[PDB]
Amino acid sequence: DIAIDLGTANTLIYQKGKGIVLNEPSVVALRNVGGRKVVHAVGIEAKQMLGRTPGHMEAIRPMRDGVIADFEVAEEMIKYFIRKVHNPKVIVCVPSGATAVERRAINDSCLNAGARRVGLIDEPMAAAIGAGLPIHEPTGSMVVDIGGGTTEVAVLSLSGIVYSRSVRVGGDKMDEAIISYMRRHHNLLIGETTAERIKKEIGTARAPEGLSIDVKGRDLMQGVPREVRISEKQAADALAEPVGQIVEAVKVALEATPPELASDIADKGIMLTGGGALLRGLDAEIRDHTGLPVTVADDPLSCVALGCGKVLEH
Ligand SMILES: Nc1ncnc2c1ncn2[C@@H]1O[C@H](COP(=O)(O)OP(=O)(O)NP(=O)(O)O)[C@@H](O)[C@H]1O
Ligand SMILES: [Mg+2]
Repeated sequence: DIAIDLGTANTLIYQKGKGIVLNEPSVVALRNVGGRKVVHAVGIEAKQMLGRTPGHMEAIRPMRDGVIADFEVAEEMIKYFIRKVHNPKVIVCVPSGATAVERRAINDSCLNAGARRVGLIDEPMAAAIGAGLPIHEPTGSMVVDIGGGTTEVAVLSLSGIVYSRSVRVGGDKMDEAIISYMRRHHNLLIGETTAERIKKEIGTARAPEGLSIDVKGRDLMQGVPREVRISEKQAADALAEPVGQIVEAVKVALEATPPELASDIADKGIMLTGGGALLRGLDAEIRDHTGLPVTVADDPLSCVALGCGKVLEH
């Protein structure tokens, strides 16, 4: 009786008639204890451990690039979360491009985690539903859902997918571009938590030098902590490659769209969902390159889960 948005960054569970009852980082901490590995923390508590664990301890993200990588740890993650909210029927989101291998792994791990039955829903369909798009109508709707692992672009109509594609670019690749930028341009080593803070605070899809923030890491030359100031322009330059990928995926989708649906999209524009939809200026950038209106869904982190939930209610 539940819907699971199983994401690289965040897992949400919608329960029938209750709405979203769990919203937690997709993180599992394991603790070494006599050669054996026990689950130590899952969720919010484990996320705060990333880049900060002592020797006996490991913080893991078992979902990468939109799909299950480490199946044993993902199963423990799903079990933990399903237990926390309580045999149910489950529907789970999956990237539209997920291969047959990747889909069977979600299915098996949910079955292994407790599910009686499992249905898979394509992420951009869920995202569109949850962002309030009229996906059941004979009209073209286009959604772009930018997560931590993948960016999903789709055109939907009549309760189905007209076009869809998953590209392996999103928030994680953005963080990695920022880490690489700090190393190459400032000879400073920063971690994933600092990179994500940069991205959220001054990260943007188009150069303005603009605002700035101070971050800390390890100075590579001196081997001591050092504080560096980074500007919106530098963050813009670091993010230019992944942002350009997302934009090209949108253009590719538009070229594949049947002309009457293209006509519909010209009116309605494009809807952005997912945590990556909050990247400053991403809406304007897509607008510039396509000619179309671009709207950011309200609370885009939760569109997929609300979409899966509405399916549960019908
Ligand atoms: N304000 C922000 N600006 C830029 N990026 C953001 C912002 N807020 C969150 N993010 C990113 O959004 C991502 C999380 O979004 P989310 O939609 O939950 O992805 P997901 O479902 O967990 N991953 P996926 O499996 O690829 O769909 C992370 O990479 C965040 O860093
Ligand atoms: Mg997602």
